[PDB]
Amino acid sequence: IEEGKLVIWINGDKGYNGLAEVGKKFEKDTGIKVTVEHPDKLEEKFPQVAATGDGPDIIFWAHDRFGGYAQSGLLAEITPDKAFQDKLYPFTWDAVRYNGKLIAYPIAVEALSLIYNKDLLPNPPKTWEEIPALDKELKAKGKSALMFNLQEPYFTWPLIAADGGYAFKYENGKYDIKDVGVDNAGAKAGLTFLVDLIKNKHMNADTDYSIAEAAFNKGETAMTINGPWAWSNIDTSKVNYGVTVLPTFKGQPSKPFVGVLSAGINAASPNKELAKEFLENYLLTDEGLEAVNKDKPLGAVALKSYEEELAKDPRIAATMENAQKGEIMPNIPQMSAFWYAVRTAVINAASGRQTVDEALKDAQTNAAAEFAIFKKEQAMCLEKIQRANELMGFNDSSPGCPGMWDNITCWKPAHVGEMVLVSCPELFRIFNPDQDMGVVSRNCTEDGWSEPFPHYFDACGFDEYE
Ligand SMILES: OC[C@H]1O[C@H](O[C@H]2[C@H](O)[C@@H](O)[C@@H](O)O[C@@H]2CO)[C@H](O)[C@@H](O)[C@@H]1O
Repeated sequence: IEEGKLVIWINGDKGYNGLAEVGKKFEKDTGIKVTVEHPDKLEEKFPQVAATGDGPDIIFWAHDRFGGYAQSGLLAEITPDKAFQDKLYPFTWDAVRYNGKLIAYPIAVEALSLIYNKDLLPNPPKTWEEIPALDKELKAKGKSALMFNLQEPYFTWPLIAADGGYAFKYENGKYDIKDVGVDNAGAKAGLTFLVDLIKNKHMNADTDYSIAEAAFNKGETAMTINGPWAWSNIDTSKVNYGVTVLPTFKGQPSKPFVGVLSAGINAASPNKELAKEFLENYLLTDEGLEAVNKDKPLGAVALKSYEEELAKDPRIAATMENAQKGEIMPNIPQMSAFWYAVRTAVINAASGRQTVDEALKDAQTNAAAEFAIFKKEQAMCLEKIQRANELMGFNDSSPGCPGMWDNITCWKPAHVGEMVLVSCPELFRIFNPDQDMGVVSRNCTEDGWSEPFPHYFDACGFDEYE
């Protein structure tokens, strides 16, 4: 944003108040102010606003998004000295290395665990297969066995990958974009098992993060699946909780993705030197990380000295046990297509819009082949919005709802009270050869843009011509 000031974005689930405390120490010593914000959907927001030169100076996200940011050139190469590099674990530096260059500072290693209420379930299940019978028993006490976020595929991935699902195949040191493991026997069985839990009313398809959290933290469900950041709210709730290895599926460990929370510096920030100093000399210290960790736990931190200090925490131990059974996320630019593909597949199979076999058949192609469409359409969208904003100027107009790219298609700026129609985008043709007949709308209201009507898959994904 502005010279002589640091703006930082970080997810609203993380220790942002803790990070702001490090910010306050920074400005006390340097005179240079630090504002920490937690925009919704910042990982997508970032490439849009950072592409126009207006991001934060620093963005925090798991490392999987950073190769895409790097490729788009939205990230400054970082310059830590040999002394500093030695203070963090090699494995965490690898997570932020892209085409041979370091593109962010690693902060902490995250993996999902099984979090369970010890009073409801003193001996938690070792197997996913045991869960339906546990739920039946608990429901007779007005309690349920398990609730977790079903809207974000990050949370369902451990079960999909358990019996052999994978994202991109890694062989001979590189990811093969064409070899996507979301549609093999293991992945199918995993997603089928999830869909059966919903069918049998052990879970509801619409369950999201805040719903699952609220249910666990009020003592209503015996288990959830969540990361280290969630432990602080559970502490506040006084639930007697344990954090443990995820259940097995078909005898195999669940295989969560491992993320390294990382901090990248905007390539357009004028304050790259200030950004460096904050990250290297304030945040990545025992004291900086303690401040953040005490707000919302980070997991296993990248800084060796502090990771050693924390290592006996049994909840971190469980985290590390689940991470060892899991796999590091790729950081390749195509991970954005992978996550689109699998989120679509899980939401569709869970809601009955597609069968599991069709959902996954399509996701395998979409993970491999959709990124180029996304990139083309995103770039065309930014151009259309620029043109539209210019014409609003020429017409003495102002946008009721701003022009935006929503990862699927382009919405021109609109007046309050105006509906906008767009053609179904080419993206949906894999589902529907007649997607070119489809139309999707949004309404520009006093409360901003409405959600798409119909929902995108309903509008665009079912072949409407037999
Ligand atoms: O569900 C897809 C989503 O998964 C990961 O995001 C995680 C993030 O890594 C965690 O730190 C925590 O914030 O929860 C997120 C899931 O809601 C990937 O990092 C992300 O790029 C992907 O879209």
